[PDB]
Amino acid sequence: DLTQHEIQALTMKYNLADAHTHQRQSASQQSIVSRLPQLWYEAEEGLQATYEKRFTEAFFQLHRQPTALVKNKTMLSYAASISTMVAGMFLKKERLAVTLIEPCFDNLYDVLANMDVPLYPIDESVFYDVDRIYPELERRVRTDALFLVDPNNPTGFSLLRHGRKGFEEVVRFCKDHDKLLLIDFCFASFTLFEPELARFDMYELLENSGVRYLAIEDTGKTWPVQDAKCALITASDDIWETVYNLHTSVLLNVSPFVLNMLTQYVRDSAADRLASVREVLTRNRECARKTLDGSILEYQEPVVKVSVAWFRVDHPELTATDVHRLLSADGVYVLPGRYFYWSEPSKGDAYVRMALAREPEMFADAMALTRQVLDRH
Amino acid sequence: LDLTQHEIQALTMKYNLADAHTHQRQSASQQSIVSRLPQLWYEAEEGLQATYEKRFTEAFFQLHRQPTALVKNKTMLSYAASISTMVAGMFLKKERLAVTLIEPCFDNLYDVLANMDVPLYPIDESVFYDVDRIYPELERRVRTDALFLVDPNNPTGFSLLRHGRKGFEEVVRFCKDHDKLLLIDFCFASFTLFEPELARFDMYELLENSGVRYLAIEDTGKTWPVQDAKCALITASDDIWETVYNLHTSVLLNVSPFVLNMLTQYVRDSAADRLASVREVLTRNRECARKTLDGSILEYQEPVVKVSVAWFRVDHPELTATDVHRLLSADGVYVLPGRYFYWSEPSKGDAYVRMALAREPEMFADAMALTRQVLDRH
Ligand SMILES: N=C(N)NC[C@@H](O)CC(=O)C(=O)O
Ligand SMILES: N=C(N)NC[C@@H](O)CC(=O)C(=O)O
Repeated sequence: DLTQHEIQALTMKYNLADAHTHQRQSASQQSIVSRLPQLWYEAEEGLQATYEKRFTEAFFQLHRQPTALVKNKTMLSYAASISTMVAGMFLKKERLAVTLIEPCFDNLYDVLANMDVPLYPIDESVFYDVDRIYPELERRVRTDALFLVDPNNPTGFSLLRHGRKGFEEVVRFCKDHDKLLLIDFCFASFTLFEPELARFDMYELLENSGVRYLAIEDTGKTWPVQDAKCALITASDDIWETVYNLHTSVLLNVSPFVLNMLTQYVRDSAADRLASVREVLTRNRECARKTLDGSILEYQEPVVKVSVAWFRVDHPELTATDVHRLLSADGVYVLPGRYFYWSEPSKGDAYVRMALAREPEMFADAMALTRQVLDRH
Repeated sequence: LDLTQHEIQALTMKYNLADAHTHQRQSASQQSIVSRLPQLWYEAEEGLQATYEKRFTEAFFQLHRQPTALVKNKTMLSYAASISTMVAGMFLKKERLAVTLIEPCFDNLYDVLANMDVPLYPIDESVFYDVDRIYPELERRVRTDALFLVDPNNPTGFSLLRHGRKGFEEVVRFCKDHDKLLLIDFCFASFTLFEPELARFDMYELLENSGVRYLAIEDTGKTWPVQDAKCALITASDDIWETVYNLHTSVLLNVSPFVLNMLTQYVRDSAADRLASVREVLTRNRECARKTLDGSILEYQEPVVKVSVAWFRVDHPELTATDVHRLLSADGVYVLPGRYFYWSEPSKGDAYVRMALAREPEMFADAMALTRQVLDRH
């Protein structure tokens, strides 16, 4: 019940629970907000397909996925969880069991379980050594589908630490062994413009390999758009028609006004190479790291500079549940890790997640209070 | 293929009379809301999410005159009525419930539940025409443990409100007596508001008092010209509320507080003008369609409720709705053939055509003139 813990924090003093964006608008993003009336009238007079096309083009240009634009088969929905429910309907129709990454944000588990998809965990550590990925998958993936989250939420882990080879090994395994490969790329924006970690064209690999796949992309966790957002799903050619028919039963269209607005955010971030996103996260990440260094919350350095920070509880008795209780009694709301080890929540009582997509002044105040609370125990 | 895919193609066309989504422009007071979008954005950044949920829900159920829903204060918000329907689908599957679903109805209601592997069986709308036959007809025909109605119905505009309170009271009596889950899609209910005889009564008072197990879905997207930046509402009976709450929270944490803030302005604006700016556009186009097609091969089917779609019967010896759709689209006018509204037996829909009325009157009048010109050739 992550969302329910995030519902409570949304009312609270220092909400560091949900990863939704709550930083304010940059100077140039304020120029988008100021033009919302113009963007409204544009969408009212133009064609729906125009705003879909321009959003999809801007998005995959920023993310440097040109193969996705050549194939031109991506479908848009209100949110990544909606795209996930479309994938869930496909998994249920094919009666497939899923091997799902663990840890991962629990709402992925919850939505798939709620559509009665069988779920079996595979630990993130199977991906740490590039030359062991394939034999580890051969041992441990004993279902017809494999569902990854890359970069991962909450750890920031990514196969991109291995260049192309990590993903190539996963795709090799799934092709060789007739596995459907599902990948949630919602955190992939945080790799962009990184000298070593910037995502390559994933769709070139997925298409060239001929693997059966479903790939989900997102805007909501990248930009401060107050959850007025859009997610994207792309399927391999062999299942595209089935998935298309499932998708059209859910919605006809995303708001062309929202799409028009989102396109401006994407273009704005192309212009500043995502600086207004990255700099806010870096300031809060550094503040958390320096504030909590040496405390019972042991910072877990992520592969990718994602919008959440992950900590191990380094104490002989206290759990993450204890830590969450103590911090919330003083008005600071974090998430216990239980909410991420969906197959075995007690494993998550060793970890805590904090959201970084926050105004830095509020975040710094929350960090000062957090260390003061922790220092009493 | 489904009606939504027909609507994707029509959305690329000038005379799109297919999707029921709102495509009329803004009223003068609605252009004021548009001018405040920057302030509505910054307000939602500074305020609490729960504040915008509460203010929206209050405005919505004040306009719809559903005070019981505000007392219970257990309604959950989602991106769209189909998303609320998928939450209902998750509950139906968890409880092994099959659904007796109204026919005709817009096909994605059938399709999305079928795509969730919910077993579905039709019940014809005519079961509800005679108030004193509703209960015995349901006893003889409903052989599932859930019953899913759409009221007012899409595409016919039919409503149990023709019977005052008694039609809904008989449906609820049946479902309570026989331990059935009652699901009701109220997305068209705004079109009853301020009607002297048809204005919806407080449905949640009846649902709560009866003790019936229920899921009730409400919508904004079909009412206001908000370019599908919208919100739907679902309310569950107390005995299933906790299960449904947990299902709902797996789908989304929150609707955009910016969108909620904006929608609240539209709801308040329509309270101030008694939905005049919505009703007048539909009236202008409904009357244009009726006058243009009177005596034509498209026979207007008068609805109980003045909903945002018009329903026509094909009155011709040989031509079907499929033929009419092809003939009109060949000349640039896109309507929906009735086939898919009869989701259990599409051949029954080959005698019907649906036209969307939530359109700019000038475009709609030009579409009607072109439609008449095509039909005048057969
Ligand atoms: N699959 C979906 N949700 N299609 C859009 C739906 O709004 C169309 C509709 O219901 C109508 O045109 O009356
Ligand atoms: N069931 C859903 N969709 N909850 C909201 C989700 O955005 C929260 C989340 O995934 C995170 O905070 O990382």
